[PDB]
Amino acid sequence: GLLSRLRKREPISIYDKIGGHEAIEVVVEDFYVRVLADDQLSAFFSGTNMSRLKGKVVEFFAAALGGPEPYTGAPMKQVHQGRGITMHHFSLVAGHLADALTAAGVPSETITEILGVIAPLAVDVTS
Amino acid sequence: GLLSRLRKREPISIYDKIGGHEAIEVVVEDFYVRVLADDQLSAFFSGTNMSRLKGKVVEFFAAALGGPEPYTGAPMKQVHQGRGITMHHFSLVAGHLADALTAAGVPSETITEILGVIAPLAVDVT
Ligand code: HEM
Ligand code: HEM
Ligand SMILES: [C-]#N
Ligand SMILES: [C-]#N
Ligand code: NA
Repeated sequence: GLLSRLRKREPISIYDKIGGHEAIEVVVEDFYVRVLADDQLSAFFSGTNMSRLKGKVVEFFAAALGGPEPYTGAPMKQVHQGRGITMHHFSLVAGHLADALTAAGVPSETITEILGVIAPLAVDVTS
Repeated sequence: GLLSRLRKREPISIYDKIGGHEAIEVVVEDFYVRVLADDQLSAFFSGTNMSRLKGKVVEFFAAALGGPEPYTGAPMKQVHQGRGITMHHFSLVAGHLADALTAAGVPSETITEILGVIAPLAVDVT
């Protein structure tokens, strides 16, 4: 954990400073409340098992930010290919992520930092 | 609370200045009495959970006035989007808020200061 990494003189990851796996679980749950109540986005998840998705997305986000847990889901490009997702849709999703993070009390400088890991992903996500 | 924040040498916020979460609860309560009695605004709130709206609006105001807790609701543009709210409507709402702050005993200078935090939010709301 964070304690073990500190004794190895490893720098503190984004994962660690926001609160590890438990913090990410709570953010992702609020994230999807937001995304599904947005009628610009809801129709994308019409045939989606949401419990399974939040499972994979907690895994993906935790790995992207420095966590030790493996991502067990499918490649980003493969999943989002041909779903008609534009940059408008990506930006709206990204916006709900920032909103979720803000609501969990994450400092805004750290949120900007997370958006910087996330923004490049649009290349695989969008059409 | 305010006592904790003064021992951390945080300057006094509008939130703590006007009386904290409890004082804003009382203001927002009287605020929507004024809004729902105004014929120019009443119809927007037909079929809305007022209890739930109150909770979110207290949370918003508290955070806009420099309080300790994050706003956890929806952004101002998204929530008010597609509702046809005009500057005339926003101004009536801000006037009702000013009048509730007055009734609560908040000094004129601090209401003016609160309206300076609020007024810019019209870009999003309208
Ligand atoms: C912001 C960057 C994004 C990340 C990090 C992300 C992450 C993920 C992950 C981990 C999965 C699960 C893959 C699997 O099942 O193996 C997934 C699936 C999915 N994504 Fe995203 N995603 C992003 C953006 C978007 C956007 C912008 C949309 C459209 C608005 C979208 C729509 C979907 C849908 C509908 C599924 C599930 C399909 C299904 O199985 O029903 N994603 N995403
Ligand atoms: C003074 C600036 C204003 C602030 C700070 C404000 C704040 C808020 C907040 C926090 C919410 C709830 C967001 C959520 O559910 O997550 C909301 C919703 C709403 N507001 Fe405002 N608002 C303002 C001005 C106005 C104006 C001018 C109108 C119309 C005349 C209006 C009418 C509404 C309506 C109809 C809702 C939706 C309630 C529902 O969920 O059905 N607000 N507002
Ligand atoms: C993926 N949402
Ligand atoms: C909300 N008013
Ligand atoms: Na509409």
